[PDB]
Amino acid sequence: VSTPIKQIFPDDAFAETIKANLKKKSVTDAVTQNELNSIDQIIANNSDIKSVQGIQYLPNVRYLALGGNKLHDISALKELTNLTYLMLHYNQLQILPNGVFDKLTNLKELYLSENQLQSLPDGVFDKLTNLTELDLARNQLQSLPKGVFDKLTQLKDLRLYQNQLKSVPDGVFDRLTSLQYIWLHDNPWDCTCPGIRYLSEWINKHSGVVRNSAGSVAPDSAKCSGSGKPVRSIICPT
Amino acid sequence: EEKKVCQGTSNKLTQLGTFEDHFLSLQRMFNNCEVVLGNLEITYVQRNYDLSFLKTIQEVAGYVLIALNTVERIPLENLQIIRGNMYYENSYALAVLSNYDANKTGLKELPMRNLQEILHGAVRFSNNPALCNVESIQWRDIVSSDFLSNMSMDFQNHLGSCQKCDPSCPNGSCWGAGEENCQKLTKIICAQQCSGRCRGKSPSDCCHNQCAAGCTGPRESDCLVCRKFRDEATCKDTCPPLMLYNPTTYQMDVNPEGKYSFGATCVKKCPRNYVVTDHGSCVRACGADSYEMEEDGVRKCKKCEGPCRKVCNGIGIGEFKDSLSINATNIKHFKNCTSISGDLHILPVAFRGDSFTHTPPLDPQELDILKTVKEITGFLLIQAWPENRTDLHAFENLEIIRGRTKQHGQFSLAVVSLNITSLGLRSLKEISDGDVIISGNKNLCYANTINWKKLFGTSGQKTKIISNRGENSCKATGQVCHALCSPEGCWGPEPRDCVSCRNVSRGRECVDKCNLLEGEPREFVENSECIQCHPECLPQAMNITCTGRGPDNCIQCAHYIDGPHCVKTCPAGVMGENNTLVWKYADAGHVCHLCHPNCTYGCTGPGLEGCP
Ligand SMILES: *[C@@H]1O[C@H](CO)[C@@H](O[C@@H]2O[C@H](CO)[C@@H](O)[C@H](O)[C@H]2NC(C)=O)[C@H](O)[C@H]1NC(C)=O
Ligand SMILES: *[C@@H]1O[C@H](CO)[C@@H](O)[C@H](O)[C@H]1NC(C)=O
Ligand SMILES: *[C@H]1O[C@H](CO)[C@@H](O)[C@H](O)[C@H]1NC(C)=O
Repeated sequence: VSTPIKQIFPDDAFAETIKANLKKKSVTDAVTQNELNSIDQIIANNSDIKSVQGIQYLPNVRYLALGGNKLHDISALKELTNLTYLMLHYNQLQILPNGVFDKLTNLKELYLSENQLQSLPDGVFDKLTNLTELDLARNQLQSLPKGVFDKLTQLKDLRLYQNQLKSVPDGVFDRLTSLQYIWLHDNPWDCTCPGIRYLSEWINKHSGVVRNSAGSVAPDSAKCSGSGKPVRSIICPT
Repeated sequence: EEKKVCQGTSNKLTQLGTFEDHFLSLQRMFNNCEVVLGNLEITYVQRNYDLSFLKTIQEVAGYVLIALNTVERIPLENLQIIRGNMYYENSYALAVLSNYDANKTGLKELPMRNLQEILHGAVRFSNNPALCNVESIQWRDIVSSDFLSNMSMDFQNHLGSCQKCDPSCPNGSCWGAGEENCQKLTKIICAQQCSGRCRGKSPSDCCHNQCAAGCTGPRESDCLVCRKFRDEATCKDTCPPLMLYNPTTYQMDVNPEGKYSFGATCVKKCPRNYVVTDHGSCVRACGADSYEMEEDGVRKCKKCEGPCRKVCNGIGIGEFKDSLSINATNIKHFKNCTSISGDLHILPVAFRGDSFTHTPPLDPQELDILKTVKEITGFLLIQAWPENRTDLHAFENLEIIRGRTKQHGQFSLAVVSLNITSLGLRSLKEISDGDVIISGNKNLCYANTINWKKLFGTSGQKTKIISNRGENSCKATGQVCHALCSPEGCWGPEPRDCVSCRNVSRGRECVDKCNLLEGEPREFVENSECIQCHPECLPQAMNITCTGRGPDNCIQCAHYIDGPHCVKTCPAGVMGENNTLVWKYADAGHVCHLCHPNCTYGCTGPGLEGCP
């Protein structure tokens, strides 16, 4: 049995994308499940895609680049369990549903770097024990759920720069034993002791990890709002 | 007939150490020598040295220089000809100068009994006061017409007495004492019937047009020496050409009777050292313009297409030991480089200058030196850059970064903390190993558009794109990929900044469509590349013009057709088999057909009546 492409993928742009992928002539060409099972990468950055509906039927996709599109819903990605790379940078995600990543256990790189997120679901990244890079920069993040990063022990690179965080939960980074790069700058950190103790302590304890715009070791990069002074320079005392 | 060949020399007035070193150096070049392919330079030879070995010489291709010798005699008794390929002061084929010293002693004897012709060049004599007898020599017979204007014949002998030309010589012309030295004449002593030289005075004593010095008969194989080329005991305008035209196959064939030109000799295979040239010569080595490629079994010389590959060290290696960055000192050592065995660092010191190192500030313009680079073996690190430069202009020709070494053992490409607006690495097609970091470039847009995986040759590679310009800003300022670029990104806003073109590409530029119905020139498409259709094919108004690069691949031929090939003029005078010219004519339908064999000088129709 075969089925036309735009029947499976309603979005014109994505249909054109899949057609391009399989070297077909027209979105009206029909395809066999064996042809669908051939797709292991999709490079669809900046293609005006508003919906990836139909992507559920590509079981073997490993490498998925959807950055710079107009996506607001990614529930169709749920069952793609072979996924190892997921680029969703500069799309239109205002909210992630719960358990959206619960299946994606093989993920090693996840970029959500410039969507318009405001909070994160509780335990959204917990099943991602293999993840090595997490980009959450330049969103509108207000606060982090407690122990949001607790499962991310392979993670080497965390990006939180340019958000709207004023405080992080105590001990939020403690389990990041493999962390080599973290970006904290351009947040209005509320350097009010005794609230800011853990973040000062942690930055100080791991000053080598904390990085600036140029990827250089720069533990002063995190700055108190109002003051504009380094977070780690704050001693909040007993 | 095939003689014994000597490379020659072009030292001019230089001396290789001791007079004895010089001499022994000279004797090693011309021992057992008959033909000299370069120039012959007899220099700084002193009295009582045996120049007996020079008698063997018979012809010289370049120029002859006899300078600064105090030896009594130079026995060039058998030199017959100077071709004059090369000139000494760009007028002179033969030059004899200042063979004298303050010891009051000098060169007396120069018996060129047999010097009979100089094809190109003039002569000069100055300050050979010991020398005599040569003043008698009449140079109308030896020299070409065109050159006698640039002759500088100052003869003065005061140093000694000389002998008089044995009366047997004609008009007292001798190269020295004895009738054996009388000047032989073969040009100005002949009836007007003879264009070439002569062996007697009559109009039957004429020689062939291809004889140079003189003759044993009128035939083409009777010359003493050839004007142009010698092909195994005959003299010829040109050697048999390597390519013949096959009129049944319509393409050029290699003729097995073809030969290459070694000096002035026609030879089937060039010598071993040697290489072939586009004109067909066999030559010592290909020009610094060029490199060697063995093609169809022959080692021909091909021209670079770009600066010839040159391999230079990167910073921290060899030349650049204990350096921290490409700086004002060392940036010049990268001139004409194609490939760097190592890493590049362009750091902020380079622009500031460093005084502890004694290093001055770097003039930005000089970064253009790096435009020649197409390969880096290690990493590329740029932490500093001119502030009024939009992109990385110096690296627009960089094709590959192999990353065998890596910054912090991680990054093979690090563009950090710059004011650029685009990367502009238009030519970059592979980053073999090592990661990528583009970080802290506040004005930089376009970076996240690139499908970096397309460049990666090792599977664990990753890209860090952090704190550059916001995509939202970059988008709103219209600094986005061109509409003609693929979804695979760009290095800037232009259609030549694309990584793959959306439809097709012309040059390095990208789409929108290749010239098929409309065309500045019409084109055809293969591998999504717009390719020009051949010139001799007439552009079709309702259909396509070409289906391929060649004149085979055209729909209508503009002018004439020869077999399959559409051609501007039909072959008329081209060489073929059995050493005969080929003549075609066009019929009324502009198809070109072969002429009657008898129509040797050409034709207008079939068989004669074609050939009246
Ligand atoms: C600029 O480049 C020059 C040339 O490579 C460097 O000069 C070398 O400096 C080291 C360190 O002082 C010496 O040990 C070498 O002997 C110098 N070599 C030469 C050829 O002069 C210079 O150090 C570089 N300066 C900077 C700031 O990068
Ligand atoms: C260029 O390609 C795009 C994407 O396939 C398409 O919309 C358009 O058909 C093409 N334009 C041409 C062939 O002129
Ligand atoms: C870029 O150059 C310097 C160094 O990065 C930086 O201070 C400045 O903001 C920029 N200046 C100009 C004139 O573009």
